[PDB]
Amino acid sequence: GAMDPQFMKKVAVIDIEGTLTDFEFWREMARITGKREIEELLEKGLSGEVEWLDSLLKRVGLIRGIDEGTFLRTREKVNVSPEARELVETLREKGFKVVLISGSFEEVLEPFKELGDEFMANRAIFEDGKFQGIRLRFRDKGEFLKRFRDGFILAMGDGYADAKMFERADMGIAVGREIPGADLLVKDLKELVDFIKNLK
Amino acid sequence: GAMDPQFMKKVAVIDIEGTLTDFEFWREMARITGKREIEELLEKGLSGEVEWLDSLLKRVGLIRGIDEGTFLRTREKVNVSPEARELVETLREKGFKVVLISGSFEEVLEPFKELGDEFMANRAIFEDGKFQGIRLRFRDKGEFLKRFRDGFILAMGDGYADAKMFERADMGIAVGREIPGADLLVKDLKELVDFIKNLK
Amino acid sequence: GAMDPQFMKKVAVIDIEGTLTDFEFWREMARITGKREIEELLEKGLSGEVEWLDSLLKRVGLIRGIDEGTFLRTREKVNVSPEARELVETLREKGFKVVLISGSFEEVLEPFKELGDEFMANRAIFEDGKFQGIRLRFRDKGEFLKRFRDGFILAMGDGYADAKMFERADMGIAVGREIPGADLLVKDLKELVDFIKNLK
Amino acid sequence: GAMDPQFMKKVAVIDIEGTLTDFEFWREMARITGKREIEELLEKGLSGEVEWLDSLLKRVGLIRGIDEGTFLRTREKVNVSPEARELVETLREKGFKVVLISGSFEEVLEPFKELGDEFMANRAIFEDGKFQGIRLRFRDKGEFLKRFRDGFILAMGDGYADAKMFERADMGIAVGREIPGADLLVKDLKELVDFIKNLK
Amino acid sequence: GAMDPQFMKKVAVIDIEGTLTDFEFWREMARITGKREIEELLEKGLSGEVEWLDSLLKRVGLIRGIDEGTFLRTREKVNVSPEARELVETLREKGFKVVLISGSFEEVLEPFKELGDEFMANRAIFEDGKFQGIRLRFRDKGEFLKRFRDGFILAMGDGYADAKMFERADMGIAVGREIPGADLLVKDLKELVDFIKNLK
Amino acid sequence: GAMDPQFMKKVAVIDIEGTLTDFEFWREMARITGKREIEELLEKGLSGEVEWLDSLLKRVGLIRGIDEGTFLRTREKVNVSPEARELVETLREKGFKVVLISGSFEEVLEPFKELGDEFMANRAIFEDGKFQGIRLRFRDKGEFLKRFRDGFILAMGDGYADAKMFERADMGIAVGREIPGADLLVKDLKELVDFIKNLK
Amino acid sequence: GAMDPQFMKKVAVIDIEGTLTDFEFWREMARITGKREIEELLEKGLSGEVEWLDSLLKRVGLIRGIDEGTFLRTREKVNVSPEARELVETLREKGFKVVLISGSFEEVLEPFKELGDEFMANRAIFEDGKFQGIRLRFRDKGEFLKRFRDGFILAMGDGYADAKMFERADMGIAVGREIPGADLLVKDLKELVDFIKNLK
Amino acid sequence: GAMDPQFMKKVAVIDIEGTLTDFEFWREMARITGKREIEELLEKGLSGEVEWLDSLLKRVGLIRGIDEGTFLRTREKVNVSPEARELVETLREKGFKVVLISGSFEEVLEPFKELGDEFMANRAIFEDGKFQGIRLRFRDKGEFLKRFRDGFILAMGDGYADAKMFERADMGIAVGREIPGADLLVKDLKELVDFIKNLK
Repeated sequence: GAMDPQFMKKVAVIDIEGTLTDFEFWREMARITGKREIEELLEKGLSGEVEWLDSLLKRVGLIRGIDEGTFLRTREKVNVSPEARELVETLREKGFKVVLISGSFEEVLEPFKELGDEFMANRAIFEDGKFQGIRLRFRDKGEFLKRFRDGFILAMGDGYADAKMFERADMGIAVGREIPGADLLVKDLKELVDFIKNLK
Repeated sequence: GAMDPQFMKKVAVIDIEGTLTDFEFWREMARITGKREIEELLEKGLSGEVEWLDSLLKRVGLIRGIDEGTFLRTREKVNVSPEARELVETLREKGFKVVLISGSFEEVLEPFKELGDEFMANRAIFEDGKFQGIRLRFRDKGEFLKRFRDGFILAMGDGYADAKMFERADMGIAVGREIPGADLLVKDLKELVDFIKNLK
Repeated sequence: GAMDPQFMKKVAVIDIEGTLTDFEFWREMARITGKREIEELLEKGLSGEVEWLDSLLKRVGLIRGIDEGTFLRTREKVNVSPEARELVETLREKGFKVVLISGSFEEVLEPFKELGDEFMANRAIFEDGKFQGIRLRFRDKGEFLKRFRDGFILAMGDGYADAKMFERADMGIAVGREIPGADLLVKDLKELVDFIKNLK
Repeated sequence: GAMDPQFMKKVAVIDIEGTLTDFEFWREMARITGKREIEELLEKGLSGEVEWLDSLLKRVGLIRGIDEGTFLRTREKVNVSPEARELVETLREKGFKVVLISGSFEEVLEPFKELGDEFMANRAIFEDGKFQGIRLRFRDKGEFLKRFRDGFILAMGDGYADAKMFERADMGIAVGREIPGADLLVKDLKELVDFIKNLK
Repeated sequence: GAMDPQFMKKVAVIDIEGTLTDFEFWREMARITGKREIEELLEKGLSGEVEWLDSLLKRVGLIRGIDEGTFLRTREKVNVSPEARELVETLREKGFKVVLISGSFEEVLEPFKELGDEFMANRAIFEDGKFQGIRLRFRDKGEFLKRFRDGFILAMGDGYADAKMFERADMGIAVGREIPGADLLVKDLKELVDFIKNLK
Repeated sequence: GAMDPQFMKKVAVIDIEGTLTDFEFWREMARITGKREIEELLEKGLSGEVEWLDSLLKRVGLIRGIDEGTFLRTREKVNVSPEARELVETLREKGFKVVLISGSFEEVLEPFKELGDEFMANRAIFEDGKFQGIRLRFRDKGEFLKRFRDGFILAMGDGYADAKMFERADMGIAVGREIPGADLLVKDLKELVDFIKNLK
Repeated sequence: GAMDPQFMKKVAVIDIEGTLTDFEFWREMARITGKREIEELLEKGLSGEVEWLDSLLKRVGLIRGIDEGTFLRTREKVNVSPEARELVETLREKGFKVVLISGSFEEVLEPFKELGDEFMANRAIFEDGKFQGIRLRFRDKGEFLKRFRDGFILAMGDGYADAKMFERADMGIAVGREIPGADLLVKDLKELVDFIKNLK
Repeated sequence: GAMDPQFMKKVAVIDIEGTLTDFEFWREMARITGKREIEELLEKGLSGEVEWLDSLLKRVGLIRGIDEGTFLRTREKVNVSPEARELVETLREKGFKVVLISGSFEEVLEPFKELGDEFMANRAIFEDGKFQGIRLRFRDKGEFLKRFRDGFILAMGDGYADAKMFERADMGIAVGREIPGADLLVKDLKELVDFIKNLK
């Protein structure tokens, strides 16, 4: 093994939210701050009632001023299940290069940061120990996927993904709930790993 | 293994001539027909003295009228060495999709036809048991490589390949004699297989 | 005829199933194995009730364990009718380059392998004499057609083709039943041959 | 022949000057007018000593004021030889669509106007029965060839053609004297027709 | 006027049928042959009830065998009205390069062949003095317009034009009756000429 | 004249420096400050001895701190000669859309700002009445010309222009001294105006 | 600040009408001239009942002959509010390059001409002191935005903007009333400035 | 600061080696292992005597078997100087998005991993506690830069960069020694920081 030509490998992109974990940062924030307008805005954003970015920025503005420590504290509710680790490792076995993405913060989703071969999520701005706003590191997941316009993509996602993300993938798989653009539907992380281990 | 997603695999393209076999069809024809103008034209074509296609068509016109049986007879001088088979099988192990190409005829290079996952060479036209001309199935090897413009390509070739073929590859490897565009140089099929087994 | 410039020729792409043969591998398998869920999944898949790939992989999973010999035997129900041969030979007369495609297996559809100038279908995986799964050699037929994006395409297909395959062709012809995107509709292979002989 | 799908055919483009005719309009004007600066400028333009357009516009300005009729008489020196007609008709038989182009005037090259399937050359401006200037209908022959960028191109040309025109062709043939970009070299129109008749 | 840089000029494309003439070739043939299926098919093709090409080829097959002379006689019902000539000449005045196109035959629309700076229509096949079929010189008018993909286009058309032709134009003008894609609606050729004479 | 369709017009691009004015801002500043390193750097930048941007920024740093008033006073040495105005107005007459560009400052080249239909140059930074640096509004003139990638371009330039600017133009004209890429050479503004007045 | 690399900055494009000013030139002309058909046509054009260009040219034709001075007085109703100036200056502070665009006339919108870094609107034709017609300087706002296809775009617009303009933007913001394609909706210029100030 | 639109920011790409650190991993390894063939291969590779990848893989093969711990220990000679930190933080001030790249290992260059906004380098393969080979995560730095083809790029690099990396950047800055393609040359990191603080 004088070489692993990683750059020539096909890419497995996993949207972390709702595929590797049930944790939903904005619902947790809605609980913590008692502001149900946050979770209402989430619901509106997922249901396509309002434009995604609008809901996101409104929510971001809502939790503004929150303590840094309280914020990072939510990391403890995020966990790399052994099923998730199995999925990633299996994908590597089955010849893929694993890329994990999320709309949420890297600071919250830190356990996954070194799990896959590449990791991208948005970030948080902290002035004087208090939350100020969000660093939007990518426009959306579809646009982000343009980084691999030069290769092939197997995409796995849940209710935080959408058609645009899958219209970039060569093979698209939705988890739990159906998504326009996805080729297959599995019911849960289990079914998904069972599928992935049925490869090559 | 409910699925081998072959279409998402990176592609290993091998130019058969001078990498998997020492057989040179046109030199054999030059010997058989005693026309040294054929081999002279070959030499001129490789050395870039004359434009490749011109030399090729002149040679094609030179062996015109040759017997069908005599023609196909040269197949017996073509052999799938165990080193070659090892190379292909190893490439498949090391995650590639193997594509074999040649400027010569499929009818002569028939043993390799089912070796790799894809096979392309030019063909022969036979009217009344006599050789009439050539079916040019592709313009050149670089242009042919546009079939995989959507993925990555490791290219291995010898003196019948050129810069244009390698300018398409992400990683290019020349065998025996140096080629502009190639990233590496191995000395022989042995060294090449040794390299390939040092992968992933 | 010192040269046939096959690569400059316009391309006639034929979806084998339902144009060159009445044979439907999955229905046949439904008969052999008595698993009617196979033919039900096929029916659902064609009607777009379920996503094509999902139903397909389900069907593959249903026939898992079938004997290799029994599987390859299904080839015996596949035959190159003289009408098909006439169609292909006519297309060659009318200046086309014939490319045969199918979503089904090369192992079953082998008689057609040498009929056209190029042949592509998916393949079968056989571990320990028993059938394990499917090698998907192309993403779909439309995507496959990108191999000839540098020229023109006349596409002929039946119910295993769809809009995506035809939105690539410059001229599209549907066989038997109408397909969104197709320019013309013929009723069967005969009428299609009558059409093709009417060219130039 | 209920249909000729002409638009799907590969394109044979012939640069008229030095391939179908010995006629060189500018040398003729140089003789007619006794201005040898015209033929000198032509020589300079062909040899690439000075920019083509500079020489062309200089020559146009040189013959300015010339009589319309006197101008058009040069047509009488133009003849569609039976060899040329044979070339075109053979190309048609060998499946091509014929496009004739020239840098010179349509008014002079009128006999060729209906020979091929498409015809393009520059034109002449005539106000009050006298030659005023030139209507430049295409930038150059390479740029012109972009009209068929959606298909394949066999290009045949002589010393009024150049690299840019042939860098567009899939197959390039030079007539009489070799040109960078051309794939083949023939010695004359006869040899070229002999070549074309060795096709399919 | 040492130069008219025609190739740099913006292009004014006129769909001849129903803009420069009230003549409708297919209705005329329908009258001549008393076959109302021809005119019914015309109506169906325009209304998009059946695919355009299907209806067209049906009509071509319907009129098959008609006498050559009878066919060409229809030219006599086509006339370059002075209003049309005014339109074209004005367009040249207003800085345009005029290109005339139609789906009908050049043999019929001959008066228009030298009217504009470029002319394209489909053509007719005549074997042994009898009409055999049609040479389709372009796929459609929209596709045809790609010959000018490198510049700007003002497109004018009537009920034989459609949306695809106009989605290529930078400015689209409908005549008589509204068409999806067009920017403007004029009532007749007069109104259009008045519009064009109001330019620059 | 209900409309001037300016956006459909072909574009005439004039590099102001050395075409519309003999004024050279950097030489003037070099005289003013007695720093000959400025003019030496100008010479070096034009001759390609050192990279253009390097020399430019060196000059900018050289002149740093200069008084705002002293800087803008140089406007008084710039004049819209009546020949220049004639050129532009003629270009509009001859169907062009005139765009003026320069590497120098808008603040200096102000008379030209409303001359053509579009105007672009770089600008100056002034903090507390003293010159601080340069706002580079375009990367280079060639890159700038991409704003008109959708149409045609006649480009005219002098010794402050270069090849990259002209490889974008469909027709390029050099003034005074020859530049790689240009099609023509004129000797002065007069000759150029005479050329332009010889159009259409 | 020896350098401002302005060309590398992301672009903030503001559609002036309904974002920076309440001024609606066509309503103003409708009032001035008592032709209510003007404001009716405006309403129809905005609501997409009739094609934008049709309505625009109809309106232009409606106010034809109007006095130049009377026309320009409408400028006096135009004011660069301090909120607007604040918006632009903030955008500059938040790292953007500001481009102001409008469908209306530069002559009316002169106060805004030097506000942003780049300014584009359509223009007016005035022969003999009287309004004749309109110079259309861009096809539409979407097409205009192609000038910055090489970078990123934040677009802010109101009811004179549309989907095409926002489908070009990476981030779209509608002002006052929601527009398909826009990502966010603010209620007024104030809210928008408050948003912009929450950046970086 | 409710939002930082990082994705719309222009990108500053820094090749770490020879810009942010004097550390040269292969030379260090040459010291530790006393194998001077390593440093000889490096020298040959930089000078382009041998193809980069060939020399690289040779070097990898030389250091095969080295202890994992000893390898990772080399990190101790890598340190984020305060000048580097100043550069990155300044780039962020000056509106850039900082992307750190290297051909070397993440394991050695770990201190820089969290310095910029994005970090990419190649990795190490460790089987049974001993070093086996290299994971090539990108083809080369130029190819890597295609991740930001949708925006602008300021590239800073040293002797581990080359022309291909700079022919992608809109503005290129070389450090220490001149590189073909670079626009500017600085002598060391200090002068570069002095340059960067001079922006906007």
